[PDB]
Amino acid sequence: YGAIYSVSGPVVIAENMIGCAMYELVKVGHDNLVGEVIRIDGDKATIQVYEETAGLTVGDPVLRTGKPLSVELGPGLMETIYDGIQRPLKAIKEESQSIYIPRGIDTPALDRTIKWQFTPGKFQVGDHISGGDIYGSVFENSLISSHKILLPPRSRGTITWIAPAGEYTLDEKILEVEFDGKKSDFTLYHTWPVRVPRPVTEKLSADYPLLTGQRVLDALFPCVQGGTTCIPGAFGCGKTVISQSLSKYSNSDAIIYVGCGERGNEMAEVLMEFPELYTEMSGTKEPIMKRTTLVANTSNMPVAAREASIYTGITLAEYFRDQGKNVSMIADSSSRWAEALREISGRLGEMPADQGFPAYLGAKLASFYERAGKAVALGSPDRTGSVSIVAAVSPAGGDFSDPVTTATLGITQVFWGLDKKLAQRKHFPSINTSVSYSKYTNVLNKFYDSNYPEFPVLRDRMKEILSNAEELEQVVQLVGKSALSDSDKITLDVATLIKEDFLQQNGYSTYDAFCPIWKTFDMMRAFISYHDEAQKAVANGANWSKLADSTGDVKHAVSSSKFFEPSRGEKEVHGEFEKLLSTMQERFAESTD
Amino acid sequence: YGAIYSVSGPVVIAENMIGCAMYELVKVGHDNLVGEVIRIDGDKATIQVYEETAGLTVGDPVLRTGKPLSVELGPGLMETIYDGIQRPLKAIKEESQSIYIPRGIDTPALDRTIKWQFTPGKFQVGDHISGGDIYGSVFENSLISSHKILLPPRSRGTITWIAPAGEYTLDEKILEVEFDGKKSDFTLYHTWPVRVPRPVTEKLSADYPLLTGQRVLDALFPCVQGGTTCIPGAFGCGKTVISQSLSKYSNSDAIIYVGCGERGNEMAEVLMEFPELYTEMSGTKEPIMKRTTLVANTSNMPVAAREASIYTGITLAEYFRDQGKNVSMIADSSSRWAEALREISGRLGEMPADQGFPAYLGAKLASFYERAGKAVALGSPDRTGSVSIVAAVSPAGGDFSDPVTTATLGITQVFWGLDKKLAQRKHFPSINTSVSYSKYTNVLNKFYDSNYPEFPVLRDRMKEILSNAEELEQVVQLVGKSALSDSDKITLDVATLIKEDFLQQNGYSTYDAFCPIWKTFDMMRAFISYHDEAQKAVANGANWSKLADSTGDVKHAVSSSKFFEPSRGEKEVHGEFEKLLSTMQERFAESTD
Amino acid sequence: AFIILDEVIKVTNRRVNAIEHVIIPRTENTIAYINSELDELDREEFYRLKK
Amino acid sequence: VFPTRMTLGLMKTKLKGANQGYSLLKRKSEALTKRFRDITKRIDD
Amino acid sequence: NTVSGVNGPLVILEKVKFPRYNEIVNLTLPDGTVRQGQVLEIRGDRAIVQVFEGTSGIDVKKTTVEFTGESLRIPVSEDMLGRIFDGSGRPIDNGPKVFAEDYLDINGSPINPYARIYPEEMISTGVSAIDTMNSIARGQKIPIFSASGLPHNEIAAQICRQAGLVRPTKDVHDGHEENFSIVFAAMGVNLETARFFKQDFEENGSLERTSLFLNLANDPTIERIITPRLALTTAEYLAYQTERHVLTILTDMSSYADALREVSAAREEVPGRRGYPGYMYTDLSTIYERAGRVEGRNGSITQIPILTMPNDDITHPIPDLTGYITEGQIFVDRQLHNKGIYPPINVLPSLSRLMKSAIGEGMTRKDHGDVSNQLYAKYAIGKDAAAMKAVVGEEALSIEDKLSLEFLEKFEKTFITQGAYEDRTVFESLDQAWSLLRIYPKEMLNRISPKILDEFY
Amino acid sequence: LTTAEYLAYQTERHVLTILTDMSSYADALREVSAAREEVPGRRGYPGYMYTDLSTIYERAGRVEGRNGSITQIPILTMPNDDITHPIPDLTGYITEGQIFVDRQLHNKGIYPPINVLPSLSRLMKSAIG
Amino acid sequence: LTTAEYLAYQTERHVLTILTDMSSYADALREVSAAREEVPGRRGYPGYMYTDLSTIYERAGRVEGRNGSITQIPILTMPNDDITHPIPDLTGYITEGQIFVDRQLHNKGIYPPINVLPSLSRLMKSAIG
Repeated sequence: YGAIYSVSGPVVIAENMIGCAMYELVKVGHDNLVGEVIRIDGDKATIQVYEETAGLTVGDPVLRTGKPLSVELGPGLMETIYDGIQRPLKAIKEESQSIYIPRGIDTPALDRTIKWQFTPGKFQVGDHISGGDIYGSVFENSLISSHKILLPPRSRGTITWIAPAGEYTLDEKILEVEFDGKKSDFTLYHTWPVRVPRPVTEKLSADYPLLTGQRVLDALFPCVQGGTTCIPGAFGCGKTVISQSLSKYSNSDAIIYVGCGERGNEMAEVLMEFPELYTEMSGTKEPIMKRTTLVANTSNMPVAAREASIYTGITLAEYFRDQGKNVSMIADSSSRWAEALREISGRLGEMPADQGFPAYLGAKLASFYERAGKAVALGSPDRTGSVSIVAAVSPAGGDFSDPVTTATLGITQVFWGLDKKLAQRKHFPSINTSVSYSKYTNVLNKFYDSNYPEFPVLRDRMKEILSNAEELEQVVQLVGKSALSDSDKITLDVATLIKEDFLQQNGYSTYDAFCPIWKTFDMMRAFISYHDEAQKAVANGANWSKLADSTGDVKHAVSSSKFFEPSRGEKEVHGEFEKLLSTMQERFAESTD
Repeated sequence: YGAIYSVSGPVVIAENMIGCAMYELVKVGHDNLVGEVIRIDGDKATIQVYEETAGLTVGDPVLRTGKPLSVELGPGLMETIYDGIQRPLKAIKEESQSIYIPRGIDTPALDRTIKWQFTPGKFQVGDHISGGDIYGSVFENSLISSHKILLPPRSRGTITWIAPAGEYTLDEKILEVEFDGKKSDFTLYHTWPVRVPRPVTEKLSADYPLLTGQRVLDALFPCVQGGTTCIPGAFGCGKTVISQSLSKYSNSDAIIYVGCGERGNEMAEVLMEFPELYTEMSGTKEPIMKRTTLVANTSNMPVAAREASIYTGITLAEYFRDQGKNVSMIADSSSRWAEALREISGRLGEMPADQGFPAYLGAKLASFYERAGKAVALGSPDRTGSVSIVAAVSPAGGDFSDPVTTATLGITQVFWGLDKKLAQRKHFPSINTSVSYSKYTNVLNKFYDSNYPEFPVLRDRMKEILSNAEELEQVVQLVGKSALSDSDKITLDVATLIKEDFLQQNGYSTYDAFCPIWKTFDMMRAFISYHDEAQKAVANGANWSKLADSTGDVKHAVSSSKFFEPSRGEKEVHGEFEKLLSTMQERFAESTD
Repeated sequence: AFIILDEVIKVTNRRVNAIEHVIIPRTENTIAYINSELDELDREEFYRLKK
Repeated sequence: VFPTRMTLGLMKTKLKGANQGYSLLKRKSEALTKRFRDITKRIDD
Repeated sequence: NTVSGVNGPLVILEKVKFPRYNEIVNLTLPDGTVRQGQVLEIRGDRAIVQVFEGTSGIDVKKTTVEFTGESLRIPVSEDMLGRIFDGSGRPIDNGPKVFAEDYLDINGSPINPYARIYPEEMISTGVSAIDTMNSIARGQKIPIFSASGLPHNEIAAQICRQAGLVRPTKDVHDGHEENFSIVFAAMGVNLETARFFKQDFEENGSLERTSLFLNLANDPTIERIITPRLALTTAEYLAYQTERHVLTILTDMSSYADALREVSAAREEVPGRRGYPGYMYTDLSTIYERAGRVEGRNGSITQIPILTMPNDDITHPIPDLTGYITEGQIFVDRQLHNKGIYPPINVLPSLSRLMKSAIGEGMTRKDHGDVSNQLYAKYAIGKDAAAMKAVVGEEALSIEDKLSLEFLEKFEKTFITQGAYEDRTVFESLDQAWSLLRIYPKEMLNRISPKILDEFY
Repeated sequence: LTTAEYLAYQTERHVLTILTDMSSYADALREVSAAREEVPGRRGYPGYMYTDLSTIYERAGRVEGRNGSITQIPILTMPNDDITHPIPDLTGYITEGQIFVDRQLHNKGIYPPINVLPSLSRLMKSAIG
Repeated sequence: LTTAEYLAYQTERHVLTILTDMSSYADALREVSAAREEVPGRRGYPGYMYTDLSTIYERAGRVEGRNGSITQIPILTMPNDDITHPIPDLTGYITEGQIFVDRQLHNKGIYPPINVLPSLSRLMKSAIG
């Protein structure tokens, strides 16, 4: 196509461009290094080349791939480790006999020797078809058909060719659409631009009720799907531990893990551990890995691939959203994504802005979160899917005043703190009601209120007990315990319980590993029930010391609920709690008298 | 003519120019937009077109006026509201059917529909004449001539003919002056460029008070006619309030109010407000307004107007200053004028100075404050005049160390600080002795001593009460008031009263807003007598709490004093303040023993 | 000994509260104000050079 | 107003002075009130 | 001719010199897409354009132009009430087709017949926290200054649902005489935030009396700057023709400023301080001029823009420029939110320049202003005295000071705390203030005249 | 670093690589640019200072076959005792912990004077056996 | 300055030149170089601002004949108030010590308000006897 005129630093400039667009992916020289066209001046195009250009010359060919930087979303996406531009890491490990991909070596974005068994959907020859309609499916899980083959968006028409059931190659075709002559052939894989967001029927307020199987999110400030959540990190405060937990314990269809530009030691752990680990909702065949599609960039990987990373993962999630599945998007960390932008600008001589950080920053961080959300799925059946975004942020200048952490807290309606201290004490996660908020909370609890749980009333009363306690601790310090009443001492005890039961977890049992909505509900019901009677009884002529000696057996039982099965009363409504109400009432008669 | 080469933003480049100064006025297109030639690059002169643009064809004629940007100096500018590019706003309301100026329009700078009354001078036939001589006068006011018509500077000769007394038009010629053949015929109005300061015979040292009308300003650090003032903002300044005060109370003959690219509401408040309030010496023809001429601009109104505002206003001031009239020139706000230079420097592409604010800000600003001052009037007659420049400034950096504030602070003579905490409590305008100075105070205080006041002694005692209060206030906050003694306890208390009573001049009265030189003196005297008596009384054996309790009612009476009108007793020196002296003395005997 | 102990603890209690509330946040806010101006002098220069 | 060009270094040490004082003085306070309490019960008896 | 290059959102066109300034051109892409753009710069046989649609994907000789020959104007109509738009004036929820009865160009200066007589009537939302301390006149602009970790969205929502219930009550007092309409422009906000605003207008029954313009952040940065301006051109039309008080809510200002900044570091102009534009002031000024009474003198445009500090300071370039242009600010604080106070609007440095003007005596008391002066002083001193109480204990805390401590608590939990359906009136606010203020002696209450004080303690 | 990757892969040896001084390497990187159209970031140090650090960092980790390894300890000198200095901050984010050595202990006359007060190894448990 | 040098050299006089205001002199230098090829350094001040100051400062010192001298007193107002601002910082280096006037003394009500704590002249002892 083009010819190289000049190569200056990492940047290659190439002449004889009469048809390079400014988002196009090109392979530069004969070394086929990856590059993308930033700017065009005249017939000369400016390309930032992301992969080492030592060996590259001037007068060499520039061959376009014919499309922008894109990701291919095809079948065979589960039980694979990718890069952020998407090229199988795993296939390079076998073939090159080198773990990482070195300069000048490239592979197709997915394996292509693989063949899949395609079953038809609900279409037939000569019927009209539209975007998001299920044209067939492929299994990849023995739980779900992960890859529903949908008609491509930006494509509609009448279908001249429907292939039947049978096994086909990725290269091989199965569909032809007639839409102003032959529109093209289609294959199992479809292409999609990273920075362009998929079209959907409509997006709705995040309110869809599902757990992450971690109780403390739900209980303290309702966990949201279709949410946006920021979490502060510092790369040894136990953030990485909760991310692997958050991925396992969930009951969502898939989890997409994005290591934006991480240590690489943390990426190594997710590759290996997740197939060792077992589903909390049953399934074999490499359990966690089978539900997970893994994008892994370490911090040393091309600045383009790290930059693309967050976009590429969210694209896979949005597509699946359109399929009518609920996907969880877990990204660590947007501070590394931000940093990469700074690198590119600086290499071009594009002016950054505030705190040395790009001007491009605000609008980009915002563009990303809006892709995530609850939607009713694109296509004619109409289904509900959701994509929940959890992004870690961390200092980018050694301060929290960094543009990135402060910009994202503005966009998000959920903030959940994370502490070194609670992690050393073996509470994982580490969320406290002083370093958090969730404004999504009113809609969620409301949703919960319908199903059976008394959730809204219980939750407001929970926040208040932990708040009021903090204040009561400050008195213990200054004055001591000789200015506190039985009723204030009682507040402290209830608060200790709330903290113990919800916040502290570590995988003690396969009852901490997964918890349903019901067990969360029974725990708090028990704590409030004790609180009102106990305070009432000290008002009527009792003592905290008295309450303590008599309560004994029932009180230890509510503390230990977390080790025991919730399946005691029924099957997921806990019997250890249901009996407790009667005993606590009986307890109170004895206490007053 | 010119041909428009490029329109890039508000900066427009046109080829095929000739002449061209560097302040030459040009009209761009057939639309006739306001511009000025900034630079020349080659044959092509680069003009910033400061008027709005959404429909200017490239390749239209550009017409030179042949001359720099100027203002017309002559009769009927008084009691007239203009923008800085000199278009009668009042005329613009009638014609356009729009209050503000529409773009693509231009109209003459003085109404040419009216006739004015010429009365003879002091230069008859065959008297020699030289610029700034009073050729005659035109009455515009109902007690004074606001426009005494001068021969323009750098004109001289002997007068062949003076036309007799009568009414004429301002377009109409009434003079012939002979220098080197028929020099020209003259009209009532003459032009003068705003970028050329009008000459003066000699400058005189300032010595005659600017009566600011405000207690807090007279008392803490007084200003002088011929003065220079800087006021820093932060939007708790109360600039409109103090500007409105300056127009009414200041005893200057003329006041030129300049809107430098303001809110557009505030300029509207001061126009409407003047006819409702009354002059300080009787007269109605729209009272205050009859002595007030306005330059009014709004923020997204033509930038040429905004930029020209201080220059056009100060040239207006200089004209009246040569006539031998005392003038108070209020610039509000010059930091928006300086902002314009930031913008200019940006559009052109030239590199800036400190924090993006250009280096030419300091020198331009310094020329401006230097064209003001007290002087002996230009011409043979000899009169005395004044220009008092009062200029508000503001940060945009969230500190007081920013270029705009700093460059004014360098140059300014009188400084009236702004203390955000006091203003948060409301104390418009708010000052402490440590943030403010007047270098002029010494020479002013000797002048006030002649007048009646005990003024010198009161200036030293005022500084001293505030200065001691500041040091003690740190010790009270951190350590406790336990270390302090009862006399120093008093120091805080008397000083507090001065904060609330002086600084606060927003009021809901014109007695709580106008405090005459005499009213300001009595108040300060009464308050110091208290402090001295108070330190003694505790010294020979009395408490801060006990002392406070005995004065009690008498303390409330001094607080509420300010509300009471000044027109009673001898003049503003009331019997109300005189009796109060005796009651303090009596109280002193009680307090001690 | 008790009466004295009673007076001294009251003073030591005031000092902890004073350093915590006033002193430390003043050091934070002043540091920050100066930081923001400072980084901009370095950055704008590079833009001036590039232009 | 405080110096713009490299105040950072002095101002950091001001913070370290302040910080050291909170911990140490709180230890000192903690200990005096712990004693105070012991005396209280003795004096009362 | 055809496209020579694109550098960022600037497009380098080679074309002739005949178009006018802000003349629309159309780019024919080979992708089956048309994109519109408007000339930012015209030069010797080339132009530099910012495209409203897309930001990338612009070619060289595959891409061609045809110039429209028509400068950028908004078809402003008055039967635009109840219709739903996006950030360009296309329907996204199938609101009625734009039509046309007049065309006005956007320049921040349509016909500009803004104020030379100031506002003096009063508008109340029933919020004491707002109204008393900041007396909103019928064409003043007072923004909401908030910061991250606050529910600025929720307060903007309080105004919108409670406005249009309070106003007919105010109609009788002669605070109003005419109907109210709300023109809501959202910039750069989330789907979730956008729906919230729409939910509030439905919920009340003012969906037919509101215009809603929705711009999202994932729509071009160039689309985002046109969104407040488009809303404002429309707003002026409603004011002119049907004489209504139009309240404009322009949220969020920081989003708008981020857009300007990308088109100033990608410009051949060097930007101002902290990488924020050198004509950033100007860009903001364009909105702000469009305030006050409009000809026929019974319509007006009143402005409350919503700012969230993205860096938690008034040090930042956005608050400092914003506050200079407007006439006051209404401040929201973090502390109050954390505690459980809603609305969490603090009153410590919230200020109204045109307070005096706004209060009257033919629809408000004259004592509104006098009593305001006391509240601002007393609260301000009281907040500072409390922090001081913490440090000193009771050894530099007086009897009088104890009374200031009580006034502070009570003000916080009553004056500032009211639910999002609670409606007050001005007379009630004054009465409740009078009571709190009552414990203070006569001597203490010294910034208000004896005549007033004695009648109402 | 290249020499080391060959000894570690082909003949399987555990290699400890000692690299001093990363601050001088960083300076060189800031130093080159004097006719380039490439602009630096904060304190005059690149916006792409990350990228350069990363480059050294990419050769460090387990080799394929994994009985050999390449183990890296880079040595960074604070010139002015500032932990908010751009060099340590970027590095610190990438690295699996950090070792802090302070002036105070050298002054008492302890040698080596490693205060283990803010020092951390994040995979501390993972190493031992 | 040139006239002072003529006074000091030809007729062996003690010349005192009082040169006010350096700050105004500094700005003037700064406004230029806005169209020169020569480029401005730190805080937008020219880098050869030092060179400009040094030309002014050069005529100062004992003349040959050693019966005349020129003593020079430059007057600097800090426009920002700090002493680390470019205008004072560079001057203090070329000169041998400094004399500090201060705002704080002025506030109490002192004249001439002179703080002596950062004020030191490092060639003071040797000259005097």
